[PDB]
Amino acid sequence: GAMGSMERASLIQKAKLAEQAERYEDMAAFMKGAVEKGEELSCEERNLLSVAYKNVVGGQRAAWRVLSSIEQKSNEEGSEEKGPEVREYREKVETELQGVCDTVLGLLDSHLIKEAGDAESRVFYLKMKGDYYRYLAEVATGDDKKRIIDSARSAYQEAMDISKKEMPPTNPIRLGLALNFSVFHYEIANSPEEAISLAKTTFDEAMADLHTLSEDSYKDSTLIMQLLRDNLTLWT
Amino acid sequence: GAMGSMERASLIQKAKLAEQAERYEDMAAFMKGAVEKGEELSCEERNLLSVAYKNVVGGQRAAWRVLSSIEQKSNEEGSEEKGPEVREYREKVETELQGVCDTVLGLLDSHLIKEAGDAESRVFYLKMKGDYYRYLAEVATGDDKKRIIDSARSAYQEAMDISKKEMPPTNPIRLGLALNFSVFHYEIANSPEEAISLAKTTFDEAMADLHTLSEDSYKDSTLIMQLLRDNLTLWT
Amino acid sequence: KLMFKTEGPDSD
Amino acid sequence: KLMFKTEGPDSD
Ligand SMILES: CNc1ccc(OC(C)C)c2sc(C(=N)N)cc12
Ligand SMILES: CNc1ccc(OC(C)C)c2sc(C(=N)N)cc12
Ligand SMILES: [Cl-]
Ligand SMILES: [Cl-]
Ligand SMILES: [Mg+2]
Ligand SMILES: [Mg+2]
Ligand SMILES: [Mg+2]
Ligand SMILES: [Mg+2]
Ligand SMILES: [Mg+2]
Ligand SMILES: [Mg+2]
Repeated sequence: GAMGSMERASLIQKAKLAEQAERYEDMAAFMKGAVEKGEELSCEERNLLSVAYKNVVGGQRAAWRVLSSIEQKSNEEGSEEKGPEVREYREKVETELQGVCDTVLGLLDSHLIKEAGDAESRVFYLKMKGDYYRYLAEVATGDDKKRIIDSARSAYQEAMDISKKEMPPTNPIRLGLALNFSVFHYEIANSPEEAISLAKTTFDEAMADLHTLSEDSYKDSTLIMQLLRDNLTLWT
Repeated sequence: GAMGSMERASLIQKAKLAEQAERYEDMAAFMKGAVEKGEELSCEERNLLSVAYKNVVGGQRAAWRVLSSIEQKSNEEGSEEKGPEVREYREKVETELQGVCDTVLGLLDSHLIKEAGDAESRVFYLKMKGDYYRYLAEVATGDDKKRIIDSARSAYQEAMDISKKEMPPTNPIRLGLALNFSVFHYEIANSPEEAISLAKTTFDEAMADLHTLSEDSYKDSTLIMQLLRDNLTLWT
Repeated sequence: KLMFKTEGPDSD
Repeated sequence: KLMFKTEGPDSD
């Protein structure tokens, strides 16, 4: 790999610089190189990995939705034929998105997840695995759509089971996992009632645990709780 | 080139789609492919070319400034040594920026400018040539800095001479050229008085020509006039 | 279309 | 640092 000759510490430093420069593709490449050194990632390093690829895939998802909407309009009744171009370019972006998702899943599988034994690392990586299968699910249309969906569900569910046994209900990783699994339920699995139930139960059990927290942990938890509330407000 | 097998019209259509998707690197690659078909560019096509690369180089300039500021801080008295990484990564971004500038200058030289005979195309391309030498000048530090600066000045000056002879003082291309040449004067050539004089004279001679315009041309001209005013307000 | 809240940067 | 107005997208 292109980063094989750079020190692990230098890759991490440059990932932090790229974040400051809003150079997320660079940030992602540096963190991939850091992961490929074979050592486990600290809490900070895991979050740099996640932030980098979330930003990269985020721009691709936003582009794909723009193009998918144009494509759908061009296939409506009374729409003037424009040729293969819209479909071709949507497919190009889609393929790049799928490549990024495959790259992240590849790092999780080789070998981040199998070496992660603490709840805070294992839940984090399994959440990410569910997230990147979910992004694949968003653009899936063929005969593997169901298996992609079930791969996301499976990863989320294992993370939920560990988080419920090993983490307090206000733990921000646990909270962010439940947020994302609830969105999975709502718009990927077509289970809006499960989504609403998960988000309500998650919010209420966090509320009842806030009294145990410091001022700074309180801020971290209530930030994600507000995201659960925002969704519940749209859903009910 | 990678776009050699795609139709010119398809490249233009995909450049427009990429603009809607805010995929400016794609937009730039499509427009480079369109230019390399060897045919002259329409007014719309020239603006798609300019918008694409302006957005690409804009992100690179913004990243470079972030990193350059960090680098300068790390070289201050009392700053803790952090290693070569900041300089290395600034150099990486800088080299990518210079490559984009060289690519654009290459298209202008082979062979957009020599085939451009109308004022509106020739001024547009010569302005762009001045702009991309100016972006090179912004990161230049060695023994070619003066020649890069003079290359920008030379291109801007030829464009100004043609615009003054062939275009009305409210022409938006002429106005945008004078805006950019004034910024060149102020911060590249270290001639703030020339910058202020050019911006004032340009604004006043446009003001006196607005009465000749339609409502829509009026809007186009006064938009760029406000940019001249914004700079004058900062400069005086 | 309408995107619901998920964790971390809303970069899309 | 402080960037002055130039033509077209202020993409930087
Ligand atoms: C959930 N977000 C984060 C949690 C913990 C983090 O590290 C602590 C351990 C010092 C970091 S660091 C970072 C970034 N965007 N550079 C983001 C996070
Ligand atoms: C200065 N800006 C533009 C002027 C003229 C243009 O085309 C007319 C001729 C139809 C276009 S088209 C476009 C874009 N961003 N796609 C930008 C401009
Ligand atoms: Cl394509
Ligand atoms: Cl580097
Ligand atoms: Mg080493
Ligand atoms: Mg496909
Ligand atoms: Mg119900
Ligand atoms: Mg042809
Ligand atoms: Mg250099
Ligand atoms: Mg004076």
